[PDB]
Order: sequence, then structure tokens, then C-alpha cells
Amino acid sequence: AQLDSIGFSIIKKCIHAVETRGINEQGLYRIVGVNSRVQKLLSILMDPETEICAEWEIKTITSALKTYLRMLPGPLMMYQFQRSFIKAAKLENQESRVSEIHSLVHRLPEKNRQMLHLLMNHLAKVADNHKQNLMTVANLGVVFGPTLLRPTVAAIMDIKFQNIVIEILIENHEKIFNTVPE
Repeated sequence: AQLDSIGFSIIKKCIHAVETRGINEQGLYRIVGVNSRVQKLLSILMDPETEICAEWEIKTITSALKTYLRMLPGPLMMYQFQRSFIKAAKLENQESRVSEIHSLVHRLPEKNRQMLHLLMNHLAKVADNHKQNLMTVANLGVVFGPTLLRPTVAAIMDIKFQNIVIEILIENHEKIFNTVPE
């Protein structure tokens, strides 16, 4: 879809359902649902407050969220900033990495930053319940790295860092999204 009020609506409805009734489900966002049911939920989420019905499986609701993200004209992190995000995740200093990424996040247009904020806040909660759902920060990075940054030469060796970027955003979401860079 697009980054319009419908998009934020879809994300919020999906985040809410996963948190209020699927936080303990194993393999959240790793386990794929039945494409048939996914597309059907999506079509209902596009247009005629409310909340997803219990009739919908969690695997279906998390898959809806991921496919919606892959349907955006461009990656949420933006083609225009991708290279910068990868370069920052490479810094040898564990702290220089957060600073650069922090600054890069605040340069994104409001809408990308906002959706990215809702997503990372939510994933941090998912990850904190890893003993039960098995989804650690690293495991979430693998699922969302290629979904938020759409990757052709020798750049194949930087794919791994796309995942590190998501990890950094999950682990430092409070600082990165709730404060302005130094």
C-alpha cells in the first residue's frame, strides 16, 4: 500500500492484536501464515477504531504486517538512506554505531520515522518475551532486515549488516526515537 492513514491503521491494528493475544506464540513473524487468508485480511484492512476479530490466526496477522511492508513503493528505511545505514552499522565502535544511526533516523521524513517507531517499540516487547516465543533480537533482525531495507555486485557481503541495523534499532529504540541526536 502507501504510507497513508490506512497504512498506520493496518500497522496499529496488527501490533495491538499480536501484543494483546499473541505475545507468547512461538516463532512470531518467522512462521508464515496461509497466503490465502493473509490476502483476505489485507483486503479487509484496506478500506470499507475497530480491532481484528479473534477468527484471525496470529500467523495470519503477522504475515499481513510483513507483506504490507513489502508492498510499499519503496523500503521504509528508504533507498536514499540505505547505504548510510549500512555504513553506520559497520563502525568498529559499539557506540559510534548508535549515534550515526540515531542521527540518520531523525533525518527521515516524519511518516517513515513514525511507522519505524511503532514497529521497533513493538519488536522490543516481542523480544523481551523470547524465552517463550523464541524470538530474540537477533532472530527478529533476520526477519525484518530484508523487509525494511530492500537490497547488485559485491554488495552481497553487506546483507548481513542490514540485519545489524534492525538489531540496533530494537535495542536502543527508547533513546533513538524519544530523544533528539547529540
